[PDB]
Amino acid sequence: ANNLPDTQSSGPAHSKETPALTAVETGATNPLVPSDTVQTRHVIQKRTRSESTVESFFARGACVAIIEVDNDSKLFSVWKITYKDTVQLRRKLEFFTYSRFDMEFTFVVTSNYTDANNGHALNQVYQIMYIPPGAPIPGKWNDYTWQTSSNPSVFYTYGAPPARISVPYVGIANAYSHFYDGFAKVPLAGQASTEGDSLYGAASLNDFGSLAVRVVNDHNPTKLTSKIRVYMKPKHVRVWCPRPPRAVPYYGPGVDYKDGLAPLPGKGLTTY
Amino acid sequence: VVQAPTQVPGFLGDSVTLPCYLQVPNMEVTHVSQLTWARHGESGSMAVFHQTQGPSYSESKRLEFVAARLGAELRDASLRMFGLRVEDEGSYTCLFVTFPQGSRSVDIWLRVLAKPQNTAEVQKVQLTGEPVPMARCVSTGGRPPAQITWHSDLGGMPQTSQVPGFLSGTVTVTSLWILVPSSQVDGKQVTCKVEHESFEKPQLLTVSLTVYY
Amino acid sequence: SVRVMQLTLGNSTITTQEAANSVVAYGRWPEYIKDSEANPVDQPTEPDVAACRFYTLDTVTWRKESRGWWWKLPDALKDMGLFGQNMFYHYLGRAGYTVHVQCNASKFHQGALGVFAVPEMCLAGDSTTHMFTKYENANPGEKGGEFKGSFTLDTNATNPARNFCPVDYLFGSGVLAGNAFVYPHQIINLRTNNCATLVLPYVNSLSIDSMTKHNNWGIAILPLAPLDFATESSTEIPITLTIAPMCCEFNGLRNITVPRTQ
Amino acid sequence: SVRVMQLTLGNSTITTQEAANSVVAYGRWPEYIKDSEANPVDQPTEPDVAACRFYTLDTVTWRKESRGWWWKLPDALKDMGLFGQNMFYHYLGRAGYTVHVQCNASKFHQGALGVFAVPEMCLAGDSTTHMFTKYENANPGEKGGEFKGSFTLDTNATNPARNFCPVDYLFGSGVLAGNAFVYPHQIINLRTNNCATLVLPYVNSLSIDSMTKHNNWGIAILPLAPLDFATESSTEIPITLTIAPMCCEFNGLRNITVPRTQ
Ligand SMILES: COc1ccc(OCc2ccc(COc3c(Cl)cccc3Cl)cc2)c(Cl)c1
Repeated sequence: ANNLPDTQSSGPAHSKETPALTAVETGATNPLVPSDTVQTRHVIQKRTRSESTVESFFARGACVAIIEVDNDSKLFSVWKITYKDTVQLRRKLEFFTYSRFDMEFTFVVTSNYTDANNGHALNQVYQIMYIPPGAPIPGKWNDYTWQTSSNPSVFYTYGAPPARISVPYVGIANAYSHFYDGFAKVPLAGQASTEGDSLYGAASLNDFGSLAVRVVNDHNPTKLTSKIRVYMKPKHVRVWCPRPPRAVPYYGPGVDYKDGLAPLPGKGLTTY
Repeated sequence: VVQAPTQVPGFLGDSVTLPCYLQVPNMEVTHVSQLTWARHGESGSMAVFHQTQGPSYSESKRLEFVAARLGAELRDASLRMFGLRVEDEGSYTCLFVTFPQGSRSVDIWLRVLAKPQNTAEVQKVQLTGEPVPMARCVSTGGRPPAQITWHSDLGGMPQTSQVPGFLSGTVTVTSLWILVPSSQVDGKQVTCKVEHESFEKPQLLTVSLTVYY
Repeated sequence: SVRVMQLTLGNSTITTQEAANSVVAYGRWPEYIKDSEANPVDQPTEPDVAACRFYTLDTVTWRKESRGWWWKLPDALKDMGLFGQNMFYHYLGRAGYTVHVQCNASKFHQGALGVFAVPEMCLAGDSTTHMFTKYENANPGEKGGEFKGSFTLDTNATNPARNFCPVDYLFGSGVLAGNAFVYPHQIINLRTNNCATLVLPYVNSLSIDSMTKHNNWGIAILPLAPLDFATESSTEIPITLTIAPMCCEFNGLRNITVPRTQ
Repeated sequence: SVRVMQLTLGNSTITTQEAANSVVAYGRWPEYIKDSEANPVDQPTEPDVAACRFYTLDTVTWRKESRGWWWKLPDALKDMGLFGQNMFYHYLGRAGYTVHVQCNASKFHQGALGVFAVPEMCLAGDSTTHMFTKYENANPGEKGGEFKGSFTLDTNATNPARNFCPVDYLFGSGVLAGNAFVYPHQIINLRTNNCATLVLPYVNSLSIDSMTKHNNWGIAILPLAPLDFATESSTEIPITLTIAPMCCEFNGLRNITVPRTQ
C-alpha cells in the first residue's frame, strides 16, 4: 500500500549492456523501467498503491443472496450458505486459489403489500437463524428448532438500520479453497458403480450450513412478501496463488462452461 | 425510454447500416446524451462508438458514424460497418447516458452473410428412359445457402436433387438440377425459385428444354 | 552457464546442454512438514531415495495439429515404483516435484511450447450436469489427457461419458490461455532450448492430504507457436516428461488402496 | 561482448546481437564548441533530445549487381524532424553523428560491405566543365546516390545533367578504392556481423559552418565481396541506414531557408 520509486534522469548510452534484449523462455518478466530504453528526467513520484492492496480490493459489501419469505410452507425459507449464487464477488475471489479472512454480513430487509388495495399488518420482526451443519433444520415456521438455545440468531425489526454481524475464519483447513481438484470419495475396485461416486471439485456435502429466515409475527390473511438481501465483506484478508480471471460465463458451482465461449470481438491486426 | 428496432439483416457484400433509434418521451427530455456502442464481441473492453461532443472512433477502422453531433439532437443515431469482410456475430449493443435515469439501454443484434447469383442451363439429348433433359439451376456465391426450389407445370416435378455446398471464398455455392425424364416437348415454363430473402421478389428463372433427335 | 545443468536425485541423473534456467515455483523449494505445522500425530514414513527419484512417464508426439496435453500430480505417478506403493498404503501423503520436460529438434524447426504448473488445476466437463466428471476420467494416470480446439457437449443421456472437455484457448477452465502465464512456467522455443525445468513445492490449504482424492498440481503443455519444419507438412517430434517427487512423507498406514478403474 | 550492444539517444534505442565493436573516428568523440574555440558571439541553441536522436533514412537493396551507395551529412538529415528545422532556421550549425548501418542475412549468404566515413567527400562530375555539378544534384537528401562501374561523359550541351559520375574503383574521386581504408570504417562481412557503427566528431577547418552550403562528412558503402546465396542468382537483402546527430548547436537565427530543388 505504498510509494512508487522516483524516475531518475537518464542520459544516452553506447554500451555492451543490453537490458532491452531478453529471453522470456526462462519464465521471468523483464524488469525494465523507462530509463532503460529512453532518456528520462528526474521525477519525484508521489503516487501510491494504497487502493490496490488485497484488503482495499475486497473492502466492499457485495450481494451474495436474496432470500424471500411470503408471510402469505413459505412462511419460512432456508438458504444454503455460498458465495457462488452471485457472480461479482465470486469472480473477484477467484483471482486467487486460497484465502483466509473474517466476514461481515449486513442484511437489507424490504417488504410490501402484494395488493394495492387490500390487507394490513403491524410491523414485522424477522428471525435469521444460522443452522451449522448437523443442527436440526426447521420443518415449520414455528417448530421447536426456532428456540435457538445454541444456534446464533438475529432478530431484525422492520425499518431499523440493516442488521450486521461478524464471523471469524471458520474453515476446517488452514485456508479457504476457491478451487479443489479432487473428490470427497475414492471409488474402490469391486464396488458397484453407484458406490464411491461423488462430485468433482466438491468437498463436504454441507460446507458451511445454511440460514433459516422467518417472520415471527402471526401471519394475517393479507398477502405480503419480504426479501432479505445478504451482503458480505471479507475483512482482515490474506490470499494465495493468483489465477487468471473468469473470461466466459459461469455455468454452475464448478469451472464448467457452455455458453459465452467467444468473449473477444474482432479487430484488424493493423487497425489502431 | 428505450425503443431500439435494430434486429437487422444486415446484407453482406457489403454494405449496410446498423441503426439505433431511441424515441424520447415527451416531457422529461434527456441529456447529457452521449451514445456508446459495445460489441459482443471479445469485449475487453472496446470496439466502440462513443460520442461525447465530437464523435470518437474507438478503434475499429472500418466504421461510419452518422448522427447530427458536435451539437445535439438527441440520439436516433445510425452506424455503418464497411468493410467488406464478414466481421460477423456475435452481437452489438447500444447504450446511452442521461442526467435523469438513463445511463442504460438495451443490447440488440442480428444477421449478415451475403447474397447469391443464378443462371439456368438445359441439356442434353433425349435417349430414354428415363432421366434428365436437362434443366440445371446453378446458384453461385452465398454463405447462408439459398433455398433453391425447382417447380414447373405438371406432376412431373417430384424429381429435384441438389449439389450441396463446396464453399468458395467465405461464400457457399449450390446447384439444383432436373430430371424430369423423357420424351419430347420443348416447351414448358419450368421455373426455378431461388430465394435468400434479400433483393426484391425471389429469383424466378424460367427456361426450355433440349429436344432431340 | 544458464544453459548446461545436471540434476541428480537418488539413482537418477538428468543432463541438459540447452536449458533456459529453471523455475522454482513461487520461489519455494519443497520441504517436509515442520512440527509447528504438523497435524497427524503418527510417525511419518519418508522413503527418501526409493521414492524421490526421476520417473519417466510416457512420451507424447507433437505434430502441426496438436492442441496440447495435461497431467495431474500425484496422479501421473501413482504407478511409479515405490512412490506409488507408499501413496496407496497410506491415508495421507505429501510431496513436491522436479518436472523436467524434454523436446529436442534441429536448427531448421520452429515451435514454442508453454509449460505451466497449475495449483488446483480444475478442468471443465462435457455435460450440462455440473461437476459430473467421474473419478476414473479425472485421473488418467501417466498417460494424462489432451486439450481440444472446441467445446463439444456430451448428449448421450443413456451412457454419459462423464469426461472433461478442456478447450485450449479457454485453458480448459473458462479463463483465457494468454493469462496462464501468472502460473509458474517456462517456454520451450525450439530455436532456444531443449527443455523446461520446474521445481514445485507442496501447495495446498492443508499441510498434508489424501493423494488419491486430491491432485495438488496440474501440468499443462500448449503449443504457443505450432510445429513447423523445412517443407515437411509431415513433422513429428516427441515430448518426454520426467518427474521426480521430493520430500515425500506419508501418514496413516493401513491396508493398500485399490481404486476402481476405466 | 564485442558483439552485443545497445545505443540510446533521446527517445530512440538500437540493439544489436552481432556487432564487430564500434569505431570512433580519429579517436574523437563529438563535443560542443569550447569558449576558446568559439567564433559567433550570439547565444547558441542546443535542441538536445529533440534533434540528437536516431533517424532512419530510406532502406536500399543489395543485389549481386550493386556498385555502391553514398550519402552526405548533414544533407541526408535535412528533412529529419526538429534537426532539419533547426538546420534551416539558422545561418550556422554544427553536429557530430552516430552512424548505424544495418544488414542481416543468414549463414548461407556471403558478401562484404565496406562502410567508410569520409571528411570532405568531394565527388567527380559528368562533364568536361570543371566543378559543374549543380547544388540540387550534389544534395540528394536521405535518398543519397549510387556508384557506377564506369565513367560516362554527359554530352548534351543543350541540357547538361550537371550531375556526379562516381566510378566505384576510383572511389568516385580519382583515387583507388582499396586505399579508402585510411578513412574511419568498418566492414559488414555477412559471415561475421549485422552492422557497422561509427561515431563521428565534427570535422572541419572552422568551429562552425553553414550546413546548407557545406557537407562535412560523406558515407560511402561499397560491395567489397558481392552478394551471393545458395544458388539463387536472385538474391536481395536490404541495407537500412540509421543516423543520429550529436551535440547540435546552432547560431545566427533568422527566417527559414527554403532551398531550390530538383
Ligand atoms: C472463500 O469465501 C467464502 C468462505 C466462506 C463463506 O461462508 C462461511 C460462513 C460460515 C458460517 C456463516 C454463519 O454466519 C452467520 C451467523 Cl454465525 C449468524 C447469523 C447470520 C450469519 Cl450469515 C456464514 C458464512 C463465504 Cl459466504 C465465502
